[PDB]
Amino acid sequence: GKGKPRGLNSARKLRVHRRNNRWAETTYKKRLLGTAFKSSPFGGSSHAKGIVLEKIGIESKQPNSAIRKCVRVQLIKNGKKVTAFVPNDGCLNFVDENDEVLLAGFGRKGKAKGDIPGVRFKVVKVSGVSLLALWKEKKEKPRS
Amino acid sequence: TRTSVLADALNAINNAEKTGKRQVLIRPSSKVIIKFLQVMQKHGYIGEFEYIDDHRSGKIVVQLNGRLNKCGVISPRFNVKIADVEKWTANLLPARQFGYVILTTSAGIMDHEEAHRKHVSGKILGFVY
Amino acid sequence: MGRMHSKGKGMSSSAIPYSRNAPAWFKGSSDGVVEQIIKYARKGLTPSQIGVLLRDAHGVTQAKVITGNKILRILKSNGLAPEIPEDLYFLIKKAVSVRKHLERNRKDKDAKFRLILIESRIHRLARYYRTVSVLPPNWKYESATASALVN
Amino acid sequence: STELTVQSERAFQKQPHIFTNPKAKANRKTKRWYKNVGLGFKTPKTAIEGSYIDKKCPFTGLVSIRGKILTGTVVSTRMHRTIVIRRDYLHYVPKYNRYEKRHKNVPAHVSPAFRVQVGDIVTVGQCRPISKTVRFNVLKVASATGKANKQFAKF
RNA sequence: GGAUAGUGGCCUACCAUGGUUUCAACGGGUAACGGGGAAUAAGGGUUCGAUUCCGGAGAGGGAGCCUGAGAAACGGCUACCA
RNA sequence: CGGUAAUUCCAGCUCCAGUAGCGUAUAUUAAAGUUGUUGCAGUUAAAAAGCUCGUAGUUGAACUUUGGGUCUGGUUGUCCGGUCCGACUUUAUGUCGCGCACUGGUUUUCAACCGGAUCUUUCCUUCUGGCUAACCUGUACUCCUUGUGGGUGCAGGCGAACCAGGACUUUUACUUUGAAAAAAUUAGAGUGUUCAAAGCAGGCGAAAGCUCGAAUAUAUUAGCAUGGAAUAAUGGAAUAGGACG
RNA sequence: AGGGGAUCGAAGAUGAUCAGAUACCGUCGUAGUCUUAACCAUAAACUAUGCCGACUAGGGAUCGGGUGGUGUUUUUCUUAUGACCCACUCGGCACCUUACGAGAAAUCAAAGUCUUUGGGUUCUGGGGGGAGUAUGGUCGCAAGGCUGAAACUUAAAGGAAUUG
RNA sequence: GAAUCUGGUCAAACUUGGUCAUUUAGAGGAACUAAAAGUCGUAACAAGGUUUCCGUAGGUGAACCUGCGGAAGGAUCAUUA
RNA sequence: CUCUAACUAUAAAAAUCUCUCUUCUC
Ligand SMILES: [Mg+2]
Ligand SMILES: [Mg+2]
Ligand SMILES: [Mg+2]
Ligand SMILES: [Mg+2]
Ligand SMILES: [Mg+2]
Ligand SMILES: [Mg+2]
Ligand SMILES: [Mg+2]
Ligand SMILES: [Mg+2]
Ligand SMILES: [Mg+2]
Ligand SMILES: [Mg+2]
Ligand SMILES: [Mg+2]
Ligand SMILES: [Mg+2]
Ligand SMILES: [Mg+2]
Ligand SMILES: [Mg+2]
Ligand SMILES: [Mg+2]
Ligand SMILES: [Mg+2]
Ligand SMILES: [Mg+2]
Ligand SMILES: [Mg+2]
Ligand SMILES: [Mg+2]
Ligand SMILES: [Mg+2]
Ligand SMILES: [Mg+2]
Ligand SMILES: [Mg+2]
Ligand SMILES: [Mg+2]
Ligand SMILES: [Mg+2]
Ligand SMILES: [Mg+2]
Ligand SMILES: [Mg+2]
Ligand SMILES: [Mg+2]
Ligand SMILES: [Mg+2]
Ligand SMILES: [Mg+2]
Ligand SMILES: [Mg+2]
Ligand SMILES: [Mg+2]
Ligand SMILES: [Mg+2]
Ligand SMILES: [Mg+2]
Ligand SMILES: [Mg+2]
Ligand SMILES: [Mg+2]
Ligand SMILES: [Mg+2]
Ligand SMILES: [Mg+2]
Repeated sequence: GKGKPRGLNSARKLRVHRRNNRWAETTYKKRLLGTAFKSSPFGGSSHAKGIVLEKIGIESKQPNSAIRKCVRVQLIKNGKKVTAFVPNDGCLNFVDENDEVLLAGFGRKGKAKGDIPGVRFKVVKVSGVSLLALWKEKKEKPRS
Repeated sequence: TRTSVLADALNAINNAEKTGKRQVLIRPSSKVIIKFLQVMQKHGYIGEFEYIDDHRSGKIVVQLNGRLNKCGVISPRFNVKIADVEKWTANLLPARQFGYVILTTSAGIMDHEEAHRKHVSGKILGFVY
Repeated sequence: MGRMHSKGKGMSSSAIPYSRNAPAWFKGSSDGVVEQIIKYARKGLTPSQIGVLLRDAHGVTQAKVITGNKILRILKSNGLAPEIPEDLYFLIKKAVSVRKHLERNRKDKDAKFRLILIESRIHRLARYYRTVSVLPPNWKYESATASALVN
Repeated sequence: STELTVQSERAFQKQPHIFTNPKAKANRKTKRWYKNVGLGFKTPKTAIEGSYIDKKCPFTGLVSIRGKILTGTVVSTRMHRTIVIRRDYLHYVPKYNRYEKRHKNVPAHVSPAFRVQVGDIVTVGQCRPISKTVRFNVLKVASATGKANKQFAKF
């Protein structure tokens, strides 16, 4: 019963067999293969500075209709291109395209949160200053 | 094929106890079962039991008194330190007020408390309570 | 109930009695048993045949009970032991018989399968005997020295 | 071993720094020096009466035994004057409270004083290094045959 | 036999054909210096360890070397490459 | 949630949670009995090779000294011995209290609870000398109320009470003990750093110098030494080439 | 590849039905269907239950063997067989009843003896898609088989039962 | 006792080739995901209106259909009326 | 407290479907 070996001298397989089944957990596979280092433009980085190109509106899914004000950006650290979201009401018109913007994660471990298809990342800092600082009227964009 | 006759013995004991019987026929009847049952009996889970010669491996028939609740064998006889005894007692026995982990010692077959007072420890066999 | 090569679980066998010593009514002499054993061996009958014949014809229950020793050991002490143990020799005989049948008629495939089973058993038994060192460690069973040992 | 006339190769194998005087009026065999290696091990008689040289012989040569003592089984004999000993052992993996069969292969150097066959169990001793891999000399073949004692059966 | 401070295919000459491996050798990757340890916690474990201590390695990359008990040194030299 | 009464957006007012901290993001740990050795599922939810043989691996029947008898070392609770604790109060005796707050025999049984030596057709490597440690010595003989309570005492001969040399050592795995496993970290003793994180200090004289320290455990793997003999393996004597003389 | 060539029928040819029907119905008809040696090795190759063990509850029949009948007809007067009837027992496909065990249930006499968690053992799975796809091997003439991902995309897919 | 110089020796480098590894364009092609109010049909879930499903082979705009063997997850646990 | 007998006989065609899914506390 319980079709795994139980003898004293079977240790080997009990290790190596586990060493096989660990390849089922996606977390473990990503960690050993380093897929976070080839794909997923953040090379393990929680934040990256990119240059914004153009401001886009992205539709939403079935139960929710609204134009999410997303934004394209090419990342300095690798040159790849991604799409991010502007995480407050009146902040798209803070971007001022061709601007240094600092991108962070987006709350679902490299996935798409909620009803915004084809995006993976928030936006935190624009022109050095943090976006939430602008939206709270605590600091002002340099406009340089 | 049969591998550890002690496991078969205790499995028959548990099966026949749960059904409420009073006697059990242990078939292979090796030394270790005999010592196990003397330990059992001196603790009291079992009454006056019996061995039978067969010119081959003999047999046991054991009387019960319903005093027992469950027995069992830890078939891969693990090497236990004198320290790791408390680990097995916690993981197997219901509550330390009673219960007995049965292990083979340099002295011989022996329950855990005897092992701790004799300050010896060997390989674990089973658990009864 | 093992029956390595067939899921059959039977237990057809014999339960020899509890009395290790001879039956009280036996009148034959243990020695005379020994001489008839050796003469039947001279006739060439294998120790299984020896035992069955001594059980059928005479009060010989188990030669171990009567003479205090077993038939193959009597033969070995008397120097009539065969070079190949009887069970093994029967395995070779069966295997070569099946081989002859198979080569005679090709398309029979269950014959081939049973031949594979028999070769598995014979390799297994030869391994055992080599470990106990009855056979020479170089004793090998394939096809042609097989046929020679058939002779 | 060195196998039939140790005086074989292009140079002479003299037991180092020992002199047998031709001038001696006895014509004795030779001054075949040796020593008791210690550790309660008896030198074999063939070590004294032998005719080999084996600078690396722990019993007649220059090498000395100290340190570790191992007990293994001969697994390979094919190389000259030297042996390969298998050591099987157990390794306790703690994550499963279990044991793991493992084996190492230790080379060693056998004096001609010793006869070794595959399957023998050998008490071997650590020594001053001999070669790239050899760091041991054989000191006692415990089972010369063991189960190969008997070779026939004639009651 | 040479060379070493000294054992050693360490190297040379002449021999032999051996050595390891499904008990995972060899090869490939490591965003791996190893370790004392850190986080984590019924018990059993999982992950991390660049770094306060211990060893090892390196002073752009490789090689070569004088002095000196001690270096193949680099805030010491020689040469090539960048 | 939001499509005209939005407890979900955006504000105001209240209120919640944490607080000189709180909020994110990517990792990782517990949750996760969703990596399962303890501790997973495999009829249909993912999953049992189409079936069989088979090397390596894994695991593999039962049985070979168990009972008894004694003496005896202790460790526990007995009866408690002396010391004396309380109601009893400013202070002492008695009385009466937990039936003894600390020192004591434990054959009054007792019960364990580990031992040790022993006899059972029952060896504990056993010799080779030591050394005899020890008296079976018994010799000169009793020194002592007559009584072996106890002595000056040396040839056979008591060997584990101890040495120290060869003979052999079946081998292990296992287990207990010990030695080892740097410090720092962890643990944890002591210590009014004003408490604490910490630190390894400090404390005490009457300040006239007199002292307490800087406690301990763990590391599990490999190696070393050591007591054990159930479990598990291996080993003998079968051609006798077997043991002792 | 060689031999056969009845039937039946992928392909094709047809006549219907329909909006279309080169599909289902209807007729003919090639390769195959059958063989002889060699490849192919996949099937819902399903009992969707791996193998070897021990135990645990009641009932019947059934298949193979062997047991005992003062048994029946057998019939050869009578014994012998055979065939039956009974009480068995060992093994096999299974079945019925039940839960006092399990399961999430459907159900299972094993899918029980599993939190009161350890008989011995192999091989598989870790949300669904991507996908048995990409690629490299490897076997095969070919068809293809074994081996075998990832990027990426989603809050479900799925199981059993309940009521409509 | 210098420059210089014979031999080797360690040999970093250099040239041309070969080799493999990784980044890297890459005309074009085949995809796949999300995108739900395009278009052609309606195979599947009921006997899905030809029972489904599997392997294999063929053809077809598409789902598919057909053949040969299977299976019930079938719509039958059942004829010893 | 004795038993095992009945039985029939159909199928032509029917494709598709735009929203809107909303609490249970005494
Ligand atoms: Mg590391
Ligand atoms: Mg580190
Ligand atoms: Mg350092
Ligand atoms: Mg350096
Ligand atoms: Mg630099
Ligand atoms: Mg100096
Ligand atoms: Mg340097
Ligand atoms: Mg420096
Ligand atoms: Mg300089
Ligand atoms: Mg409102
Ligand atoms: Mg608000
Ligand atoms: Mg937990
Ligand atoms: Mg699970
Ligand atoms: Mg399904
Ligand atoms: Mg499924
Ligand atoms: Mg299957
Ligand atoms: Mg199957
Ligand atoms: Mg095997
Ligand atoms: Mg056993
Ligand atoms: Mg430390
Ligand atoms: Mg601390
Ligand atoms: Mg038509
Ligand atoms: Mg057609
Ligand atoms: Mg047709
Ligand atoms: Mg036709
Ligand atoms: Mg398949
Ligand atoms: Mg998946
Ligand atoms: Mg797929
Ligand atoms: Mg491919
Ligand atoms: Mg359903
Ligand atoms: Mg020069
Ligand atoms: Mg339809
Ligand atoms: Mg249909
Ligand atoms: Mg129709
Ligand atoms: Mg239709
Ligand atoms: Mg259905
Ligand atoms: Mg339409």
